[PDB]
Amino acid sequence: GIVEQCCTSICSLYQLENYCG
Amino acid sequence: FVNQHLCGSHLVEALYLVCGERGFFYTPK
Repeated sequence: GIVEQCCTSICSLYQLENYCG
Repeated sequence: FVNQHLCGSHLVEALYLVCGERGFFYTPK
């Protein structure tokens, strides 16, 4: 999920936009 | 500001800024 990709590892704009509506 | 470790409320704040009017879903699991 988002925590494993953006909190326990370094986030990216691509990853964040995966969760927009 | 998004290429760092973002945890807790900081991650949710990042989604808010990036997604804007599109909204977002936050699922820490």
